[PDB]
This record gives sequence, structure tokens and C-alpha cells, in this order.
Amino acid sequence: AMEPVSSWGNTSLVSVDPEIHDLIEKEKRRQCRGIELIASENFTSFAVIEALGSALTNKYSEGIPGNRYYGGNEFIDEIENLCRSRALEAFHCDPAAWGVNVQPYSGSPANFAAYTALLQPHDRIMGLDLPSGGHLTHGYYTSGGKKISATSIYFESLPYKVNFTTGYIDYDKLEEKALDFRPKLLICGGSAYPRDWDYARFRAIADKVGALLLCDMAHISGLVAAQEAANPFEYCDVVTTTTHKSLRGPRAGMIFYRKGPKPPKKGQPEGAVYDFEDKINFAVFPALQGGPHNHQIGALAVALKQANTPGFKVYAKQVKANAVALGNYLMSKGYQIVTNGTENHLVLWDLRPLGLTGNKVEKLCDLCSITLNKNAVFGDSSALAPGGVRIGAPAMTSRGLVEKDFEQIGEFLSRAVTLTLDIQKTYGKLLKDFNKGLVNNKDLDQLKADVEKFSASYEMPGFLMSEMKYKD
Amino acid sequence: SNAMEPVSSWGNTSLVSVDPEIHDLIEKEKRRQCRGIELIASENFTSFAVIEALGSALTNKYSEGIPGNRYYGGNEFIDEIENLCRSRALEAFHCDPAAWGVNVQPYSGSPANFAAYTALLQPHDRIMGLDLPSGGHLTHGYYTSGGKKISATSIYFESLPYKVNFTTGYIDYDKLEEKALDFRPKLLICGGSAYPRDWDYARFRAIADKVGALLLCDMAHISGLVAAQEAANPFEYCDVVTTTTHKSLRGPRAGMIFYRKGPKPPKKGQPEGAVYDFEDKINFAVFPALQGGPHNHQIGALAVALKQANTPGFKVYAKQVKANAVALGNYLMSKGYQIVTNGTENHLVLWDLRPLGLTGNKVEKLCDLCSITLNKNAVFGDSSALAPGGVRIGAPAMTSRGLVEKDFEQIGEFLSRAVTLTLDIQKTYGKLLKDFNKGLVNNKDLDQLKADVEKFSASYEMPGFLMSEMKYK
Amino acid sequence: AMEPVSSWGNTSLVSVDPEIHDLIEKEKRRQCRGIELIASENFTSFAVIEALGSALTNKYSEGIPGNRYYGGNEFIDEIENLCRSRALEAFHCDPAAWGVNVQPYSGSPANFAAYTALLQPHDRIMGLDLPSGGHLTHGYYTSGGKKISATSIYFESLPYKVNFTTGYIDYDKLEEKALDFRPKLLICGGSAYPRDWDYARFRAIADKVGALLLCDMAHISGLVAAQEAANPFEYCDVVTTTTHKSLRGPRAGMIFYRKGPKPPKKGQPEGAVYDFEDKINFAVFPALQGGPHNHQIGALAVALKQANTPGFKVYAKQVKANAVALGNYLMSKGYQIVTNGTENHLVLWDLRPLGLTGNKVEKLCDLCSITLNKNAVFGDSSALAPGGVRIGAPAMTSRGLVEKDFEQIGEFLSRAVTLTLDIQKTYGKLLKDFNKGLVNNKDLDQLKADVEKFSASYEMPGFLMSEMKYK
Amino acid sequence: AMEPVSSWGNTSLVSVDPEIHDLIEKEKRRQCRGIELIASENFTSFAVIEALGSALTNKYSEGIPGNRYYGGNEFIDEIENLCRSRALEAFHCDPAAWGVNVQPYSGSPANFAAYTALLQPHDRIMGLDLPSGGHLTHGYYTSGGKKISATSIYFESLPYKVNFTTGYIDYDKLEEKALDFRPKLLICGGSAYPRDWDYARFRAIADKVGALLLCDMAHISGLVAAQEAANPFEYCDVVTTTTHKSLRGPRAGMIFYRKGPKPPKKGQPEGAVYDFEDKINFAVFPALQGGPHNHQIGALAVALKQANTPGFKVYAKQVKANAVALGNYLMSKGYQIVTNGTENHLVLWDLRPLGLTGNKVEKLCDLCSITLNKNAVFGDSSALAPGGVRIGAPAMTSRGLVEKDFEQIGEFLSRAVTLTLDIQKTYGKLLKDFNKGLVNNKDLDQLKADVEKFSASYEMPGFLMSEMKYK
Ligand SMILES: CN(Cc1cnc2nc(N)nc(N)c2n1)c1ccc(C(=O)N[C@@H](CCC(=O)O)C(=O)O)cc1
Ligand SMILES: CN(Cc1cnc2nc(N)nc(N)c2n1)c1ccc(C(=O)N[C@@H](CCC(=O)O)C(=O)O)cc1
Ligand SMILES: Cc1ncc(COP(=O)(O)O)c(CN[C@@H](CO)C(=O)O)c1O
Ligand SMILES: Cc1ncc(COP(=O)(O)O)c(CN[C@@H](CO)C(=O)O)c1O
Ligand SMILES: Cc1ncc(COP(=O)(O)O)c(CN[C@@H](CO)C(=O)O)c1O
Ligand SMILES: Cc1ncc(COP(=O)(O)O)c(CN[C@@H](CO)C(=O)O)c1O
Repeated sequence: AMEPVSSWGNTSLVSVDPEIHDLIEKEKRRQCRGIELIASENFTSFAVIEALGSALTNKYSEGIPGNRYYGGNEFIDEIENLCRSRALEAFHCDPAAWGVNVQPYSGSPANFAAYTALLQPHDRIMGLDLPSGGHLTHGYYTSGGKKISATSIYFESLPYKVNFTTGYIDYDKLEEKALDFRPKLLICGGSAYPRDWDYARFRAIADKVGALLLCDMAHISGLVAAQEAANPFEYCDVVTTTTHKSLRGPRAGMIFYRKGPKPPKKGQPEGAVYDFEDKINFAVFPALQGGPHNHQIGALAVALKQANTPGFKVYAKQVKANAVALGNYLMSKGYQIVTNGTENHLVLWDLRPLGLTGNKVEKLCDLCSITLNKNAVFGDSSALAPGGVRIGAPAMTSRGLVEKDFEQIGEFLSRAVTLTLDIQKTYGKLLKDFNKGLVNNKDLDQLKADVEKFSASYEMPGFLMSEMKYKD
Repeated sequence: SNAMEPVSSWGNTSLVSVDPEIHDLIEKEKRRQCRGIELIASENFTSFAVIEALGSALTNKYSEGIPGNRYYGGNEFIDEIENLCRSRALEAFHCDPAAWGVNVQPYSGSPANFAAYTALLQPHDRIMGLDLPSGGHLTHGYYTSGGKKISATSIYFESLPYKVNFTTGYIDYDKLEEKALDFRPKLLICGGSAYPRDWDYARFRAIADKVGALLLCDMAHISGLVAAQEAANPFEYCDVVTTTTHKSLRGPRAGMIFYRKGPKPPKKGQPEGAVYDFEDKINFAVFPALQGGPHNHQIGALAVALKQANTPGFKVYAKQVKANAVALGNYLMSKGYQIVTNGTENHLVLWDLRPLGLTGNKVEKLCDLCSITLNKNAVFGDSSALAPGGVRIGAPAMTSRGLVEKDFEQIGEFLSRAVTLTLDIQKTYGKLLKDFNKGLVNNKDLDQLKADVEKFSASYEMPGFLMSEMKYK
Repeated sequence: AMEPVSSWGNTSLVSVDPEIHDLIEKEKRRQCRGIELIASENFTSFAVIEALGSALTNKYSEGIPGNRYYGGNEFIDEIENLCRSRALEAFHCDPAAWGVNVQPYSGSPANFAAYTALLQPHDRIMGLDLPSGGHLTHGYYTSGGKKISATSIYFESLPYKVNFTTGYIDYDKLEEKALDFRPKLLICGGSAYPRDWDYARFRAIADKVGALLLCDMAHISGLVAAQEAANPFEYCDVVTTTTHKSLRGPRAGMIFYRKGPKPPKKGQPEGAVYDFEDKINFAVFPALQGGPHNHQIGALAVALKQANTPGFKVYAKQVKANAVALGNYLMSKGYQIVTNGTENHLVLWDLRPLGLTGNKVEKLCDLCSITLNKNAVFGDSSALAPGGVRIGAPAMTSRGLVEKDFEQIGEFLSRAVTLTLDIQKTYGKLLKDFNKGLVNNKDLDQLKADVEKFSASYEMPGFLMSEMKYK
Repeated sequence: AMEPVSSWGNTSLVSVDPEIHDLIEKEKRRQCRGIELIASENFTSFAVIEALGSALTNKYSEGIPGNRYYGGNEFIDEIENLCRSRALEAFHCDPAAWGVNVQPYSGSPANFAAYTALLQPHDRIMGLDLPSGGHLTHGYYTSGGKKISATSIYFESLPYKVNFTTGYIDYDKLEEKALDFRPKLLICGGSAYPRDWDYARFRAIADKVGALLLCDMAHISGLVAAQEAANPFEYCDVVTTTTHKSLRGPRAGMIFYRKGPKPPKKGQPEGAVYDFEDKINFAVFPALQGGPHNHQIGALAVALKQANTPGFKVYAKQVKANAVALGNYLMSKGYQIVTNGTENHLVLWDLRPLGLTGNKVEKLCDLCSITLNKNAVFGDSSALAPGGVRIGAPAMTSRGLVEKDFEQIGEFLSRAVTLTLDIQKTYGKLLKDFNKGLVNNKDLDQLKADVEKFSASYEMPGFLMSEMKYK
């Protein structure tokens, strides 16, 4: 005799699985009691989450709208059609010149599918070097020749770097390297670069060496949509992105691609038109993915509707203004940030002049409910000892914080780095001894409690703090 | 301007007010799911509790790495959730954690397989899997007669399929053995998407050992049956087991990669005390090689599903799923229809339409119009992709709504009426699709069939949400 | 002061390097005092050798005739043009429908340049399996997965086999495999298959799977020229060959390719023409080789004139008659030759029914001045101890031997195998045991003396036995 | 009824193939009636040519000495062993620390074999850029992405360049690129570079990036053997070469490789030993080649003996002294050479200050019997046409010319570029117009005549001018 449907299938999580329910409630408390500075994180809306947790998860819908492998997709099709056109609308794309696939599971799936569509195995790729602020998915291999990214396993990658004096992209060295290496794909976009991108110059380089030009705008997609960042669609053939960072949506990826007539070309036929659409669609499916995750797609459609509002543009401006205010506060205390400013959502803090390592700061901060991450500095490609931390404004800005609140965050960070110096002063620059100061430290306990009282006092999108299990 | 919208406005308001359009479409899709007869073998209806974990604050957290070795901080509770997910995974599948580990981060099934391949093979290494017209899946490799590489498994690796016996419809182990002796795959893959019989993993191991291949089972379709001990256990013979979690296992949409650990079994010419080293390679392929941040809301939801799957009640359901497939299969054979291998031992029925003079897509498109959802499926010999010769029918989703054998025989009668209407249209308008499409318009028997079907479907419970609360009643 | 030009540069080899001169004189004696049965070996002519050793070795001539990177190639061009046109004439090709590149240094370079011209790295290739009579350059990899041939390193090979019962190529199994595997290149030809090739059935299979069809005719190239073997040019897109085997020329390779209008197809523009010429030329140079070896090409031109004579056709007939006579003799003594006969220049002999492996017979033969080589047979997996030996007729036929002489060769071979059996019976199959019988063996000594006395009575092309150092 | 062996097999070339015989006599005359300045060409000895044109061509000998696949190799082994040990001797290698494979058919086969032995497909390689003086086989792809060398087809290559101002290899740019690219194999050596190489710095660079270090010493093979150039063996893991350039032997290649204990390196186990020998042998055969060309190997053993003499060392000194006397002659006349001198066998002439291209000069020089080749200068690749020519001394030095003769060659080159400019004044730079001056030009007639009388006044190794057909 089967267990009735209402029992296993309709009972709430709290009764079905108190263990997981309790863990989610502890994670809910952690999120609204911490100062969350990881540049790639955000707090998405309850409306997004309600679509994310929905019966859309049940449906297999392989194919694309209007061309499915099987049936039952009448409404899945409307949702995905709406998600795609809301995506082109959010990024101000003429749909006769731009298409988009919203099925990639995440950002790395979106990048690898773009590479699969446009390149053969072992074709050459160039992206921003990791210690210059690039991302793993743009290619990464070690000095010992170990290939870390699958981008470097199945293709041939070579990084370009920032100028080590200024911290800006050395466009001359990029152009020199691309002319020698002759990449078939040139990637722009990054993860820890604190300035905006000159896509026009990337298009000029791309045209000189004959490469396709792809922008991965994942970190700044929210800024791009809000027209608070330079527009990569003006110059790139293909644009990839995540949807969960500054865009403030679910965890998913998108691939945008040109359609229609190609611009004037050196000796190639009149009337030539782009042929990305079919290649990109086929790489996503059937080549790489299986059934799309329709709960992410519907949730993304909600996110994209929310992004295309006057309010979201205000949020994007505030994100930048908050990043700037935090950076100015740290520089006024004597700290040094990379390029002495920011033009986007993040700040790169150089910790070498303090004699501290990104590891120690990240460790201490985490024990004080401040989450950031360590990060290489000024392109210093050496080892496992990052000399900086990366700080981002999207998540706390989403909780309603403005400049003076981010100045308070700067003062919290100042107390943390002061605490870190003092712990290194007493126990030394070796981590296993530094750790002894991290336990039963009343000063740390005081800072952590002041951090949590600060964070507790702001609203939280996505759920109701008044209803959460752990308010204390 | 320069003042942000209040958090309560954009961030806490419910979906029905924030996005009436999307809310309305999800409610239409909710009604569709509980008013049709859902026979797509890879689908299921998961619990509300799984869905509550899936739509949760876990979506906000970046946690690259694994429990106990993250890149970032703040992962105290994500670590407890993922560790719980792994150990419930090993429990549900009866693995000794000293001999088996599991990575639960794959985004879906195809990511799980490509990660397993990346972990164990170099680019262009040889792979063999079950041919699609024999019941296999794309992710095990697929290229066309023209030489077109369809699956990324065939783009980045060198695949060669194996087939069922031309006559019996069972895996042809001798031909398999012969091909692998010649082709010499580095990885031999078992499991499939439309094969109606259980698998002999002991024979696959013998062949794998004979040729020197790693043996991997993709148990996606039968995951719930294996966990329930209602199917042969691949963990007893395979090096690596991959799976989805949203099919018969009835979880969220995700993948898992199981791998052996510890001392290797005695093989000749093998150094004594030899140990498996799948664990580091598989973890590394998932991250940092292939994926980015894990989707923690899926992982937490998977943990819920793995708890639910490891119950006595879930074993009853798996037994019923197999009993419902058989009941439907016997019902269709007793009407004169041709079922592949004349029965089933798992969750699905493979129906051969070629003796009827019918193509799988015709029956698929007519059923869809009557709220019967299935899929056309290649049967042995097929060459087409738009127009294969059969349909594949599964029991898990309608069984999860509480249907038993008698209800599945009513489904069989609905399937008979639909095929008869399909032949009626063909007899009247022609065998060409453009002719055929004329019968699907203003068709009274088709309207009648669609009404009976939804009347039927409406009579059962629905997991995952409350019908008593839906927009469309 | 510099050594005068005449001193180092015009003095004979006997004075400049007596050590090497003496070694070549010892090798000249070996060649006319032994029974030479290596099926890939021949005795080329003095004329070929006078061109091979000439001032042509001095000239760099990268490019093709009329399109060289360097100047001064007026006469290299005429020679290479002469060689190409004589190549087409020898194999009966209309130059409007076939072209040829004569620059490959040897056979293996010819094959790799053909693959490089026609395929991308990792494309699929099918070739005759080695234990079915195939060659390494058509692909070889071990059961353990060791990639042995470059063909298997840079491309993806899968072998096709002979039918177990008949010893003939199994065209049904081939078609089945090619349909599954989907090769882009299907290769025919071999080095130990004793029968001829049905190129029409191969073309039917290649069309069925969408493969290019290449024939490697190296072994039977002299028989093809003479129209004593089926003609691969009737059905193949590309034909590769060596020139030093049955063609009786210098050591070189050639790549023949179709030109001009294509036959009717589908998706092919009406009026389409073959596109092999430029890819093949380019793959040979600049992709793979450097400067051509012009002395080889001039010597090859001479050989190609000598092959296109009525005399060469008599030789090719005799080569085939001698092989049949040898195989018939061995079969009458109870020996198992594969397919129980031959249609070409060689005989393949399964020794496993005798309880022997081919390395034992090859070693004992060698000590008796009989040169052949061990050879895999159907089912073998051993590098060092295959189950057969391969024997071919071109070289000793070139010395004038006819059927009667090859029946005596059979009796020597039968004597050699009986002695191998005696030794094995007495000492064992273990190598260090079998060796115990290879020394102080009076029966061995006698067989060697008989063999060399038989061998010295016949003429020898390439040099004058009357003027050689060791008689 | 076979044709008698003596008619086809022992008759001389002149009566068997008068066409080919005549063309070789024309090419013999051409070789001594002009000024051969192709840096990669030489005139080898009659002794080498006699071994090259010998009965060694008849033998199949797959394998290596003492480890052959079949029989008849008693004297082939002695010859190949002698070639290998003379090779190690000529380049001053301790045989406990160095081995050599002498079977590569030429230089490009040697290089591709070395790569196959040392690297997996698609592994990264760096070599000297072609416009910077490198060679195709070290990698070459076009600005469009077309892969030209098989090196770039089957591996991933990235070139390094000379300094565009000074013409010297930019070693700091190379280190920068190697650190970014991380090649598994770093190649040194080139085809048109007028300076010696800093192998110690290449070793420092290879060790910094974890690369293998190979030298392709083809052009300077003779200078290194004669100890007239830096020794790559002190620093490189592998040395490949041809044998027909400054080494003055037959056309063939060699691969040297280290053996025995490795020197200390951090991260290296104590007692670690080199593992090149089996890999390199296996790549050559059975992976890439078939039968060795034993006539080349025999001819090579001769050339290696001739190279390890006091006479040959005087020749290598004279080669460098002649290249220096030519370079200092041109600089004395206002002309400019890259790096303003040379340390080896060649000069690189910058023609751009004259407003000339290397194409105009190479073609006018051919029309009056001076063979040189156009060449890019200062690593320029954007240039429509090459801005210089390359001139080598080994070939005419082998004819006995000393410094004063190469000064006379300098005057002939001055006349050539003057007469080239004469034509450019009166027809411009468009080659369709420039071609108009290359016909019915009396001044070019006088130059062709003076050059031909000049060349005829010297001896010729390899054959006897007194006995040639065309005098
Ligand atoms: C991904 N896949 C499986 C598959 C399954 N269901 C589908 N369903 C639909 N509606 N469309 C598909 N492309 C489809 N494809 C494919 C894709 C292409 C071919 C294909 O090329 N078929 C050729 C035959 C192969 C050839 O001639 O090269 C044909 O004629 O249909 C087959 C299967
Ligand atoms: C190239 N080739 C054919 C071949 C023919 N004649 C030869 N002759 C000699 N003297 N040596 C050889 N290696 C040799 N090889 C080879 C090479 C390697 C193997 C091999 O690697 N291994 C096994 C077979 C074991 C396996 O199936 O992998 C052996 O012992 O022969 C087989 C054949
Ligand atoms: C054996 C096997 N392995 C892997 C997958 C991939 O699952 P995914 O869609 O989550 O990527 C599938 C999907 N199978 C689905 C979609 O093709 C089906 O309807 O059969 C599968 O059958
Ligand atoms: C530019 C870019 N492209 C792609 C990705 C991958 O997104 P995914 O986690 O969804 O795979 C990232 C993630 N970036 C995260 C994790 O590394 C970060 O903290 O910076 C990215 O920055
Ligand atoms: C360094 C190097 N390595 C290899 C080779 C090729 O030798 P090969 O022609 O015997 O193949 C050359 C030939 N170089 C000739 C033809 O390009 C030349 O005129 O320079 C070379 O310079
Ligand atoms: C069909 C075929 N194609 C190519 C080759 C290679 O010729 P090569 O030695 O000149 O490389 C051979 C060599 N065959 C020789 C050496 O293995 C033999 O004894 O059979 C061949 O048989």
C-alpha cells in the first residue's frame, strides 16, 4: 500500500526534513547578520525565489521554443519566449540584430557552450589573466604546465595582463600578444578588475588579428543593463553572463549573439550575414546540456522584469557610488587600493603595505561575520599567497545601504585589519601560530557582535526576518 | 530620483504581485501537470518539501570548492548541508563510505557525465555506449551517418556505440565484446534511456576487464529503482556511477557522481596495496575544471529527496512503478500491439509503431493534443530523428500521483483510442504529415478524447503543490 | 693550407675510406651468395645506381617544377618532369585525369603526406590489420593501447580483417565496421596478403560510408605496372607506392591523385573538379619534407623507363609463376601456406601447425644465408614471436631464376625448417635453449654451403661480379 | 623468356637512359659554371657519391644494429655502427653521455621524429621565427591562421624574433614569451642568422620554464664539428641536423640525444638518468619511417670520416674567413649587412637602403649565373617582399676559393646590384616593368660571361670537369 500523496508529497519541508530546514534557517540568519562583501554575491528577491521553487522543476522540455523534441510545452514555451525577449529588452538589443539562449545552467556552462559553438577543439583563446582580474573559465594553466580550466584542456589559451604600474589593461601588450598568438577568440570581461572596459579598442584588436570578440559581462551585467557601464553589445560578436551577481537574479547563464547582416568586411561577400544563432543553440543542446531547468528560466524572467525598471537603475548607480565611497574611505585611512579607485561594483585592496596576507584578513573577517575573499594584486602571478582582498557592493546595497553605511563598513574593515595586525604582532607571520589569536579573542568577539548588530538593523530581500526561526 | 526602491517593495513582495505574467503561466503549467496523463519516462512529480528547499535563500551563496576545502568563507552551514547530501546519497544507494564517495555538485545529468569523462579520460580517448536506436542516450556519444558530431561526448572524445541484438532486443554482449576488443575503449558505459530490461553489470565488468576499460554506469533513469533495491545494483561491479536525481529518484534537477575509493580488487600485474584514485580527479573535474559555484538550493533539495528515497514507503512506490509499467505493457500487448522485448523489467514501456504503419511523431503529436504526453523514440533500425518508429512510455510520474495497476490499464485504453484516432486520420487524409495535420483540426473524437483524459487525470492527488489553492480549477 | 680539392673531393672511395669500401664489398658478396627472399627487397639495375650516385645530390630544389623557391633549377625541373610523366605512363594514367608527386623520400613519408593532405588530425582511418597481412603505416595499436604507428598517434585507426576460414579479406565484416566506425579514409593494399584486391568492392564500401579510398600498392607496384595485378587506379582517389620493391627501382615514394572533372554525386556542384593536387603537393612540401632528394628522382626516372618495357612484363609474369611454384612445392611437403596459394609475388607460411614460431625459422635461415622475415598470421599478437614467415620472389627472379630454381629454394626452406624442428626437439622452445643448437651444427654448416653454392651460379644486376673484391 | 640480366641490369646509364644521362651532364655543367651562394648548398666528395650510388640501396634493415626485425644485416650493422660512432667522434661526444640515430631520411624527417619522440600531439613548441632567420620545421603559421608546417599542424608553435633594430636574437623577449606560453620544447638554431648562439642562455631559459632544449644545427653542422662555433652539446638535450650543408655529406639527418646520469636540478631525484634513447629510436622506427636508406648511411659514414680531419677544420676556418671577407667587402662599398658582420658561414645583406627588394636581386643574379636567395631582414614579416638576400660561403669554399676570390665575388655582386638599380631607374619598381630590362640587356650579358669564366677557373669535387660531357 503506497504512502498517500498528501503525506510525502504535500507536507511542508519543516515537517518532512527538520534537519535541512534547520540548516536553511541557520543560513538565513547568517545572511542577514553578516556584512556580505563577496563581489559575486547578491540577495535576490522573494518573487524570483517563488518562481525558482515551483512546479516548473518537473518538466522536461529539450529543444527550443517552437522546435521541441516532445510535447506538453505550451506554457514552458511562453515562459522561455518571455524570458528571452525580456533579456534582449533589459540589454537594449534590437531582436533583429541580437538573439539569446537562456538555457545555460550557470556561467561556466554558458562560457563552455559559447566556446564549443564558435571553435574547434584546440583552437586558440585569449582572456584576462587570473592575477590581473580574469576568471578561470577564460583559460588557466600553472607555471608547471598544469591545465586547471577545462577551457585550457580542450582549447589552447594564453592570458593577457594588466600593466603592473597602473593596474589598467595594457592594451598595447594585448595587441602585441594577439598578433603573435593569433587567437580565434578574444575574451574580454573579468572578475576582479576595478575599471570599465574599452570594447572599441578590443574590437580594433579583434579586427587586426582576425579573432571573434566575446564579452563575459557576468560581474557587471546589472550595471550594463542599467546603462551604468560601457555597452559590450556595441562591439562584441557574443556576450555571455551570469544572472545571479549584479543582475540580482537566480543562478543561471545566458548567451547573447549577433544576427543579421555583417558590417563591411575586408574582401568578403556583400550580403553576408551572421551565423552564430544555430551554432550557439546546438552547442547548448543537444551537444552539451540536457533538459533545461525551467524553474531557473521562469525565475530569470522575473529577475529580468525587475532589472528593467527605473528602480534598478537607481540601485546600479547606488552600487557604484557605494563602491566608490568604500574605496575613498579606505584610502583616507592610508590603505592602498588598486588603481586608486573604482569605476564599478568592486574594490581591490592591496594588503602588502600592511605586512598582511589576504588569507589572514579573509580568515579574521569571516570569524567576525564579514565575508570577502582574498585576491591577487597588481598582476602578481606567483603562488598561493594572495596579497589582497576583493570587496564588492552589490549584496549590501541590495539591503538598502548607501554611502554612509558603506563608510561604516570601511570602519569595520579598519578595525578588522587593525585586529589582524595585532594578532600577527603577538604570534607572528606563520598561519598555524596566527590561528592561536583567533580563538577566545574578546576583541574579535566584540567586533563580531558589533558587525552583527549593524547587519541585523537592515531589511533583507527574499524572506521575512520577522518569520525566521533564529532571530537572536 | 537617486533613492532606491524599498526592500519590502521589490524584495519581499510575492511573485503574484511582482510578475503577474509569470505567475499566471506557472499556474497554467500547474493545472496542465495535474490534468494530463504524463507518460514521459524521464519525468516525475517531486515533493513540496523538495520544492521548498529549492526555492530558498541557499541560492544566494557562493561556495566554490568542497566541504572542508572552500575558496571563500561563510560556508559553515553550506558545508553541513552538502555533507548531509553526500552521506544521504551513499546511504540511499547502500555504499560503504570507506569504499565509495560522491560529488553532488553537477548541475544536471549531462554535466555529471561530461565531468566524469573529463576526470577519467584525456581528450580524444575512446568511449563506447549504448546506441540511441538501441535505447542509449546522447551523452554517451552520438554521431550521424554523415559524420556529424552531435553529442559533445563525440566532439571531445572518440565514441563508438554498441547495440541490442537484432532479434531479441537485448544487449548483444558478444558483439559488444567483439567491438571493444577491436576498438579498445578507455571507458565502457552502461545504462540507457529507453532500454526496457535490466542490465548485467557482471558481464559488463568481465568485458571491461577483458579489454582494459573503466566501467561506468549512468543509472539516471532507474536511480529510484536501484535505491529501492528494485533493480540490479551497478555499484557492485562499476568503477563510477553517474545519475540524475529528478527522474525515478523523484528529486530536484541535479547530477551526482559516485566513485570507488580505497583498495583495488586483485588484478594480475597490479602492484600490491593499490588504491583507487578516482576521488581527486572527479572532484577536480567538477571544480575547478568545468563548473563554477555549486547550486546550493539544488543540493539542499537533493538532500531532502535522498532522505525521502531511503524509506520503506519509497520502496513500495518503486515496486508499484514497475508493476504499473508491466500492467500497461500487458494491456497494450493484449490489444495486439508490439512492445519491445515483449515486456519490461523497469519503469518504462517501449512501443513499436512500425507494424501499424505509423510514425512515432504522429502519435506523439496527437497525444499532446489530447493531454497525453509521451515522446517518440527510436526503435531498432531507425535512421530518422524527426520521425522515428516508436514511442516510449514511463510509469513514475502518474504512479507518484497514486495510480495503481487498474488506473494504468485505463491509461492503456486511452493510448489505444489515441492510436486508433491516429490511424483514422491517416486513413482519411494520407500518410504524409502535411496531409495528416488536417485531421488534427476541428476533430470531434479528438475533442472527446481530450475531455475524457482530463476528467480522468483530475481524479487523483498531486504532489508538490495544493490543487485546492491553484489559480485554475 | 687547405687540403686540395682533388685530394678530398675527387679521390675514389677505395682510397678515401677503405673501411667503408670493404664493408660494401662484403655486402655485395652477401647479396649474390645468399637466397634473398625478403618480399620487399629487389636488386635494382646499374643504370638506376649510376643516377642515384650523382651530382644531383648537390641541388636544393624546394617547390615543384616551374614553381621553385630558389633559382638554378632548369635541369632539376626537366628531370622531375620526366620522372612524373614516366610515372603516369608506367601505370597507364591519362595525365588529364591523374597527377603524381615523386618527391616522398620513401613509402612511409608518402603515406603520411597523403594522410596530412587529406585529413585533419584525429580523423578516422581504416586499414588492413597486421595479422591479416597489413602494414604498420596503415595504423597499428596494441591490445594494451600502445600507439605504435605514427598513423595511430596522429589519427584514429581501426583495422579490418581477413575472414578466418578463407584467408581472404572479409568484405562483409569490413562494410559492417566502416558503417559503425565511419572512417574518413579507407586504405587498401598490404604487405603479406597473398591475393589480389577487389578495388570495385572497396569503392562500393567507401561510397556507402562517405570515405576517401586510398590504395597503397607498394608491394605489387611492379605487377600493377605490368598489368599482372588488378588496377587500383580504376577505383581509388589516391594511390601511394614505394619504388624499390617489385617496381625494381630506387628507394623512394610516390603519391598519385585524380585530377579533372568529378563523377556525379550529390551536393556537388555540376562541373566540380577534384582538389587533390594542391593539397598533396602542399603536404609534401612545405608541410612535411624539405628539399627533394634529386638523385633519387633521377634514378627513379630511369627505373620508370625500365619498368615500361615488354621485358619488365615478362619479369612480372615470371615473379608470379615463381611464387606459385614455390608455394606449390611447400604445400606438397605438407606445409600450410595461407589461402593455400598465391596470386602475387609472395607466399605467406603458417608455422604454428609445425609447433614453430617465425623468429626461430628466420634466425636459422639467416645463419644459412637464407634471408626472409618472420610475419604475423591470423590471430597473432606477438612482436617477437609471430606464427609465420613471409617469402617473396622479386629479388631472386631478378637474378634470372625460374620455376625449377624456386622448387630448389623450397627444398632448402624445407631443409631449414626440419633443422629448426630438430634443434627445438633436442633443446626446447626457450630462446636460450633453442640457441644451443645454432652453434657447432654440422647440418647447419652443410646447408649454408649448399645454399651459397646454389646462389653464386646466377647473374647479378647492379654491379659486376667479375670486378668485386670478394669472390 | 626473360630478358638477360646483363642487358637491363648491368648496362650503364648512358646507353640505358640517354635522356636522364644527358640532363645530369647538363646539371654537372651548371654546377661549375656559376657562383653558388645558397647557404644551404655544398659540393660533396666523389667518395661520398660512390657510397651513395651502391648496392646498399637493395637492403631492407628495419630496426637498429643488433636489434633488427630480420636477417641479412651482418654488414649493414657494421656500417651503421661505424656511422654512429664516427658521428659521435666528429662532434666530440662521450658515447656514455650521448647517442645518435642516423636513420632520418633528411632534416625535416629528423626534426619531426624528434618532436614525435619528445612530445604528445598539440604540445607547445617555440622556435626562431622564419622572418627572423628560423626554419619552417620549427613552426610556421600565417597571419591568416593557415598552418604551414606540419610542426604547426600537429603541435602548437609560437615563434621568437630577432631585435628589429640590431638583428640579434632578443633573448629577453624570448624569456618573456616562454614564461607566458610555457613550451614543452624550446628549439634553437636557424637558417638565415649570421651570429653564433648563446646556448647557456637558452638553457637558463629552458630550465626557468621547464622546457626541453633542442638545437637544430643543420646549417652550422660543419662549423660545430670543426670546433669553429659554439657547441650546442654542452647545453641541449637533443641536437638534430642535416648532413648535406656545411658538413658536406649526403642528404640525410641525424638525431643526437643525451644518455646516462642527469646533472643536478632542483626537484630531480638523485641518480635520475636520461630517457631519450628509446623514445627517439621508436619515433624514427617503427613510428614514422620504414626501411633505412643504407646507401645514405654508408655515404654518411664517409662524410663523417672526412669531417673529422685536420683538413676539414682548415676548411671550416676558411668558410668563416670567406664569409667575413665578403661581408667586410660589401660594407667597404657602402652596402649594409645585418648585425654588421658575421660569425658563421653566411651574410645577410640589407637591400632596403638601396631601394631594392630581394626578389629583384635574386632574379637578376640567376640570369647571370649567381645563385642566392631573397630573405627577410631584421625579422620583418609585414614587408610585401623580402628586403634582403642570403649568401653562403660553404659551396664555393669547397671549390678552393680563399678570401681574395670572395672579394672578387663581392665585386660581381656589386655589379649585379648596380645593374639591378640601372634597370629600376629606367623601368621603375613594378616587376611587370622591371621584367622588361631582363631581356636583350648587353650589360647583363657581360656579367653572365665574366661570372662563367670566373667559375670555370676552379676545380670541382664530386666529379671530373675534364671528363664531363659539356665543356
Ligand atoms: C540530437 N539528435 C537526436 C534527436 C532526437 N529527437 C529529436 N527531435 C526533434 N524534433 N528534432 C531533433 N533534431 C531531434 N534529434 C539528432 C540530431 C540530428 C540527427 C540527424 O542528423 N539525422 C539525419 C540522419 C543522419 C545523416 O544523414 O547524417 C536525418 O535524416 O534525420 C539525428 C539525431
Ligand atoms: C611493431 N610491432 C610489430 C613488430 C614486428 N617485428 C618486430 N621485430 C622485432 N625484433 N621487434 C619488434 N618490436 C617487432 N615488432 C609491434 C610492436 C610492439 C608490440 C608490443 O608492444 N607488445 C606485445 C604484445 C602484448 C600486447 O597485446 O600489447 C609483444 O610482446 O609482442 C607488438 C608488435
Ligand atoms: C541515461 C541518461 N543520462 C543522462 C541524462 C541527462 O539528464 P539531464 O537532462 O539532466 O542533463 C539523461 C536524460 N534523459 C532524458 C532527456 O534526454 C530522457 O527523456 O530520457 C539520460 O536518460
Ligand atoms: C566573469 C565570470 N564568468 C563566469 C563565472 C562563473 O559563474 P558560475 O559560478 O555560475 O559558473 C564567474 C564567477 N565568478 C565567481 C566565482 O569565481 C566570483 O566570485 O568571482 C565569473 O566571475
Ligand atoms: C635549420 C634547418 N633544419 C632543417 C632543414 C631541412 O633539411 P632537409 O631539406 O633535408 O629536410 C633546413 C633546410 N634549409 C634549407 C631549405 O629550407 C635552406 O636553404 O636553409 C634547415 O635550414
Ligand atoms: C604496403 C607498404 N607501404 C609502405 C611501406 C613503407 O615503405 P618504406 O620502407 O620506404 O617506408 C611498406 C614497407 N614494407 C616493407 C618494410 O616494412 C616490408 O618488408 O613489407 C609497405 O609494405
